[PDB]
Amino acid sequence: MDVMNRLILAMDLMNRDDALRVTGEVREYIDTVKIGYPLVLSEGMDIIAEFRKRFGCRIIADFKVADIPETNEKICRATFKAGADAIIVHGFPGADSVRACLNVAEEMGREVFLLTEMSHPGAEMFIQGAADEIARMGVDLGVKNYDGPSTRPERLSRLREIIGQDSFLISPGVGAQGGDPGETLRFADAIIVGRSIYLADNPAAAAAGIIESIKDLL
Amino acid sequence: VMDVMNRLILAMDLMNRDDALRVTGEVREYIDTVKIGYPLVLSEGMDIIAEFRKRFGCRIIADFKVADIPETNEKICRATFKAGADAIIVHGFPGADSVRACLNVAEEMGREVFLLTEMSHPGAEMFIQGAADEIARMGVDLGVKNYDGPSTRPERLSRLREIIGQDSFLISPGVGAQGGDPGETLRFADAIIVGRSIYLADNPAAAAAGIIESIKDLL
Ligand SMILES: O=c1cc(O)n([C@@H]2O[C@H](COP(=O)(O)O)[C@@H](O)[C@H]2O)c(=O)[nH]1
Ligand SMILES: O=c1cc(O)n([C@@H]2O[C@H](COP(=O)(O)O)[C@@H](O)[C@H]2O)c(=O)[nH]1
Repeated sequence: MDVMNRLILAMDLMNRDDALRVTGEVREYIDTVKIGYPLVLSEGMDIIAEFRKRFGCRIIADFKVADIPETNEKICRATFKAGADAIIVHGFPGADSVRACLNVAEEMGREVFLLTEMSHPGAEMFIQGAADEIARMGVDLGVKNYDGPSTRPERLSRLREIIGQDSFLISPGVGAQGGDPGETLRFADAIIVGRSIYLADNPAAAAAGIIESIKDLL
Repeated sequence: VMDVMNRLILAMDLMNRDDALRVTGEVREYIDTVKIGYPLVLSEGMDIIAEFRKRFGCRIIADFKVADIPETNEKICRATFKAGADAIIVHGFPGADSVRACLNVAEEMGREVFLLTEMSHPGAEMFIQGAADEIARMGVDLGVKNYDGPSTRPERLSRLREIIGQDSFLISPGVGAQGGDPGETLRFADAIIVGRSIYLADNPAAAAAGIIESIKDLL
């Protein structure tokens, strides 16, 4: 997956007008947008096609899929029908739940990203202790795309170690949550940035600035 | 606690508005509480909640298995309650701050949170099972009053009931299609959740009536 400027926009505004305007303002800097439930539950799944029509960006559906296999399959089908290129799935519910998502993705020509450790403080309670095992489970299942935390670079490095250099790794928690763009890109293929861009006075200048700070990383 | 008619909640996971409305309408005399999840919402929009309230006046539990960071959890809960959901189902495994975020929105908006502590499928044994007692205890410490736990593992469901106490409200899926028994589950749960056994039946009303007949002495 070739992500322009190694930068994925987390578009978590909850108003169609604002989301479209802000994404338009930063379009020259990105070609990959992560759309999650804040926007989808506010404006509907049709917003995905709207983004493809307006921006011709790739779309990652950040739906944190975390149900039983039967329901996961249905969620993946609905999501890919809406035009998402990829979907983010939790590993904590186990291998069968992940495999259900991999099956649908294969059937519809899409990608699954496995979320192995999360970036927020609460992740330390239960997820962190399972995270290495979840990553190994991903490897066992043939997962090639992973998602891990900018806010703990040593944990992100470990994730990279487990999955190897051939796997693709994206990482949220940059900016607002305290993660550093350049340090994160030591390990991740691409950084995910939400509030630092979409809540900025000037989103375009915010994106431009981030990219300036990592310019020697590409 | 919510007064669930016949201790039976419909898991409406059909993905077509026409079929979902037909089936729900057919069992309305037996069930006043409907669990709507992402299969239906991602297919038909959040306005499906509005349509169910307009058509049936049923209580709506939004089964969104909320499992994000606190800031995103807050946004999801706000959007969900804005749409008319009475309650939302939240994962505990992302930790206390993520759960608290949902509780805070529910409190502000006058709605309810159900904490999912453990799951019914085989994969739940890998990571969730080992954390479940602590996730449940965390819920109690946070003041969670409503819980969601698996019918397919009676011993686990019993332990969850112990942890949360008799005053807490507990709903339980995995009845029917996944092998859980209605009566046995209601030893511990306040209400059972049933999806496929009802919504894939040739006569969903007869399927619901049959389940209720089997637990008649427990009503
Ligand atoms: O561990 C994780 C996994 C996520 O998907 N996310 C998501 O990544 C984005 C982070 O956005 P922000 O840059 O505003 O903090 C949000 O959409 C959040 O839901 C995260 O923050 N931490
Ligand atoms: O542990 C759990 C938690 C759930 O929410 N569920 C949900 O409960 C319902 C079970 O439906 P069914 O009766 O068709 O097996 C589905 O909506 C599923 O997503 C579950 O099966 N197991």
